[PDB]
Amino acid sequence: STGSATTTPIDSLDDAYITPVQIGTPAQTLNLDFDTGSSDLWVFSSETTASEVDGQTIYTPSKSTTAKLLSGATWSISYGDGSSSSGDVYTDTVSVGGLTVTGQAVESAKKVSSSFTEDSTIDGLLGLAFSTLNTVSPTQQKTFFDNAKASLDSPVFTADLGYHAPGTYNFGFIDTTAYTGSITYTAVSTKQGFWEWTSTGYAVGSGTFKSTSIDGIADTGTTLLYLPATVVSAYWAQVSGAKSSSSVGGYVFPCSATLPSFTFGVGSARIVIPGDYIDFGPISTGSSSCFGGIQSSAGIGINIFGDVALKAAFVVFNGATTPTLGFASK
Ligand SMILES: NCc1ccc(C(F)(F)F)cc1
Repeated sequence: STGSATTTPIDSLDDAYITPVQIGTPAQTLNLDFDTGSSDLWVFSSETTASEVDGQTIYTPSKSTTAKLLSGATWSISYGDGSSSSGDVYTDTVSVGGLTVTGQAVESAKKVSSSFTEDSTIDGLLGLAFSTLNTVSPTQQKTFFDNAKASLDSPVFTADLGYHAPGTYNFGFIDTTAYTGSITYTAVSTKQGFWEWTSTGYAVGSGTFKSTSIDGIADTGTTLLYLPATVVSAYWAQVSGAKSSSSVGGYVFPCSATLPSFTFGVGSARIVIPGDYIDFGPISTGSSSCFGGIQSSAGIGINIFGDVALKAAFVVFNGATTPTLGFASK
């Protein structure tokens, strides 16, 4: 079997991407943020604290003939940005673009932090990292991908994110019409539960490529590209007037600038991120200071190949017994 669903940016900056997911019987369609950096499928629901719901579509397990309470199970998660959510768990039928998993753990939110409440477009998250990161206690649960894997034609999913445009998540197959050239595959470490790999280097604009190992994760659930301070300083030093601002929380640059591209290595292959992908617009409405799409990973403890990097490529998340990541230009 296979699945194919369209993913759409939530706003004019590609702050996050939402993909429709059918849950329960009859179907309840929720727009979830597919996140390769976490492993919990959680939704806003009829159990979410009323004051923490602002325009989201909620899952109501009582209206689903296939919903079953996963007795005694709870979940609690905190993300890298400081956001968090927690609640209880149901099992129900979940379909993504025609691909169905029966008995999938659907984590119902009882509480969500302010960032989730304020994002009216995001009805929940669908985790796609390794199931070892799942927060369900006392019985850890599998991701939608882990549960579907044995039914898939190929044990893979692909992310093809758009730049200010819709894109696609495919499960179980590689769409050979969605990329140019060949897909370069690279080794993955599952030791920290992420799609963790090692980039072979970088170039800034038309500069010479620097061969250097950069360990990091392929994370669809992170907006920006977070790399070592040395790399990030080298990039921003090419933009007149750019600087790191502690009051803003990162590198900013004059909105009047035309940004250089950023190239990252995948083995002997190269993925070029166009300069326009690195512009996140004014820091505040009407400001002439713009926020950079390449930021330092210094306070994080891990480099993150977020949407800024992933949307420049067709990306294969290969969940075979030896997991790998594939990158192709498009
Ligand atoms: N990295 C996971 C994640 C996804 C979305 C959000 C936000 F912005 F919607 F709250 C925060 C964190």
